[PDB]
Amino acid sequence: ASKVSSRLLTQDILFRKDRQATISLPIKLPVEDIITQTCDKITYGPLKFLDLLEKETAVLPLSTDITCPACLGRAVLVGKWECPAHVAVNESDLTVFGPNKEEHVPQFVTVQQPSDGKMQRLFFAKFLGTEESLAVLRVPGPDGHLCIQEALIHFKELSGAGVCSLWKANDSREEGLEMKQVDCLETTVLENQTCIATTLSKKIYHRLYCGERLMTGGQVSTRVLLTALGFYKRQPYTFHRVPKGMVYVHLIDSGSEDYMEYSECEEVTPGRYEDKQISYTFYTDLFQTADGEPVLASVWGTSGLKDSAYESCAFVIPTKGRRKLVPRRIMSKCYPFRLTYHPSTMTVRLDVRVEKHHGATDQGFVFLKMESGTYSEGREYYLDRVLW
Ligand SMILES: *[C@@H]1O[C@H](CO)[C@@H](O[C@@H]2O[C@H](CO)[C@@H](O)[C@H](O)[C@H]2NC(C)=O)[C@H](O)[C@H]1NC(C)=O
Repeated sequence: ASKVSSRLLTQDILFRKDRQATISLPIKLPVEDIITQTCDKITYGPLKFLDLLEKETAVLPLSTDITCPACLGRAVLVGKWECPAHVAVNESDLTVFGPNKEEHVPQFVTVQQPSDGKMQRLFFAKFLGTEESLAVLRVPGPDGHLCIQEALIHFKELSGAGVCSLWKANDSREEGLEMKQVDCLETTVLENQTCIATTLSKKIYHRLYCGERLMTGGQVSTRVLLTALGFYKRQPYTFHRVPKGMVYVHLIDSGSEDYMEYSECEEVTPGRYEDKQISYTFYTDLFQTADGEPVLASVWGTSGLKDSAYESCAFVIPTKGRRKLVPRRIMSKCYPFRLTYHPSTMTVRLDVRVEKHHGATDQGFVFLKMESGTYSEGREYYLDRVLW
């Protein structure tokens, strides 16, 4: 425990007053108020730039953590702009891009920070993409990076959960995000293709289960992004859907990880069937780690069959105060899932609503993650019923 780096990414689970609150565009609130009102969880990290294709470049994940890789979500990037006196960079020198949004000068606003009353210059952009998507910031010169004090990413998951990240220049967590240019190994697909490896390291004790068999665990969650930056090759006299300006493409890992190292899971996870639903229970000490702070529960599933029909819900579970240990649903209704906790026995119960048929052509999948600031538990469930 003592030997783990103290300079990695960390996260807080938050307890917002109004779980129906949303970000309004154009931005009219300071960053901290946006977080207060619309974030259910926040990850802290360092804002870093590399000199790439002749500008200072930052590459940020829309979500640092794995919950639902294929699920679509909406992200809002909000950055603080304040150039030192000696640096001569215009707001128009900053561009950003991300999924669903071409390279562009972001929209700028001025807001008043009610805390200290000070004025603040912010820029923002809205993206639509999966969890694995990226936001890329570009600014020129050697001093351009000094104008961006911090960047907030608010990722609204399919569940409605607000999963946020705050990247500050000179954040203490300097080992939490590392970026380095690497040689491109596969055949080029972009003009002026430039490959970057981004290693995300978070100090959090994570465990992954299938039912109640432990698949993997550790003190540090590590994720490596391999990203190609460059420009789409545009054929003469041809309309292309791909936008102009700089883009990115995801690259595959060098060593294929298309195997299951942990093959000891049952093909159908043990549970209690009631024909109307399957119920799973397990013991956890998670709520004893919470440090008086909430636990965030994210659950999603897919019946298989469908190419990309995902069901997702999220719950905030405070561990002190009114109705403590009672899950608060983040969106209005969660039809597929019910989550309940029995403090006396320290037992969670997950109910999965399912349809009638049961004995053929079924490959349902459910993932439940429950996390505090310092612990996370993921649990995979393999169904032989079709999910509602
Ligand atoms: C690689 O270097 C530069 C990249 O800056 C390429 O020139 C253009 O750069 C501007 C931005 O400064 C981009 O808007 C253009 O997209 C770049 N040109 C093209 C065709 O993409 C330069 O052309 C590239 N050099 C080589 C040999 O390909």
